[PDB]
Amino acid sequence: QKSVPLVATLAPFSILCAEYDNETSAAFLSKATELSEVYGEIRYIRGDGNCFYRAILVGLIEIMLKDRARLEKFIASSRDWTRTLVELGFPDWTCTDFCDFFIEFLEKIHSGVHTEEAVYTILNDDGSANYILMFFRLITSAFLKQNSEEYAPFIDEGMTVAQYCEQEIEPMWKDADHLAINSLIKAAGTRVRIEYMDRTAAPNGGWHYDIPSDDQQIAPEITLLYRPGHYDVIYKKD
Amino acid sequence: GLPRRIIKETQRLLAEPVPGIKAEPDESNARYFHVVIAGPQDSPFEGGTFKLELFLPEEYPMAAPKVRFMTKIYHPNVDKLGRICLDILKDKWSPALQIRTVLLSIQALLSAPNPDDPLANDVAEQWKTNEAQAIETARAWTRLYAMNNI
Repeated sequence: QKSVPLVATLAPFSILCAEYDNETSAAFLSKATELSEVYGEIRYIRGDGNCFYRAILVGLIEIMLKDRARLEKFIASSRDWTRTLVELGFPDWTCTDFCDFFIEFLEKIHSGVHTEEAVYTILNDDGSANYILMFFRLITSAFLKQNSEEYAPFIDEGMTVAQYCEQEIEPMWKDADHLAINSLIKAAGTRVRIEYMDRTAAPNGGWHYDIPSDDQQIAPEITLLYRPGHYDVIYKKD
Repeated sequence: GLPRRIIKETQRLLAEPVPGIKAEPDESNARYFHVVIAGPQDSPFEGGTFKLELFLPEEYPMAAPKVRFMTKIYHPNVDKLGRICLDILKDKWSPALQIRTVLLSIQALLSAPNPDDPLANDVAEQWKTNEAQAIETARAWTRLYAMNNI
């Protein structure tokens, strides 16, 4: 991971097997072969403690780049999270800075001033990219705090929901656990399918895991691939 | 020039100081703060004035301020280099927090020494097993190092 950008360019799915960290097995080969019948491309996301948040924000921004109507709604909901942070007692001005930065970025996409290329440059600039990522940590924490009664059962014996957020969600470089993953996706109002290279890693014990657990027939709008140390964005063949 | 975030924090710190704490930027390096914390009333550090240095690295607020005690202090969370065992200075820093949060947290530690911090050390072990002796030592160190300084 020495050389790797925060957000890679699109690569053909077949090149996934060229990565040296993959298990050397016919089992891995076979699963990748199966997936290659469905998925045509893969976009690598830097596999650090921010990876899951980053893969989701990339997937979301890609949707917005193709749909201004969705982008308008997402800007409005991001503005409303800004209000909600203040209501839930988040430090006002420090948190508002991150909200304002992310919203200004989205507004510039919406205006048409940013090209696709300009957006991918911003998403690869450590400064800008981490400010944007912080907004997603904040709304994940806000969602948990807002629904604290509902999610308290899932928190380890020792702590409150607020403590869990302060320790496991709000800090940068803290890997998202199962609860954080669910909270982010609900907070962002999206629908994600995670494909697993190894079914043992799946929280639902399935080859894929759809979040949120709906039961409703609605296609996921972001698909990720999980391998040890990696969440990468993957794209269905047309 | 400095990021807007640092300019604003500096302005707010100067307009509204934390009670019992002096914090001012260096005139040559605006990322470098000279800090003095009064030993809290009723603590083993009462009567002392404790000098600290605080620095905001280039990546701030994405990483924590760097902080150390310059005045010697006998405390389960302060090591021989002056480094402070506080999770928010390490992996639990969040960009939502600020210099004021750090200053308040360190001051709070002086009032409530935490020897149960998983990171075991000899001073913490003594605060646990022989609190009487540890407090006596903290009081003696306050007189020795924290009184005719500044």
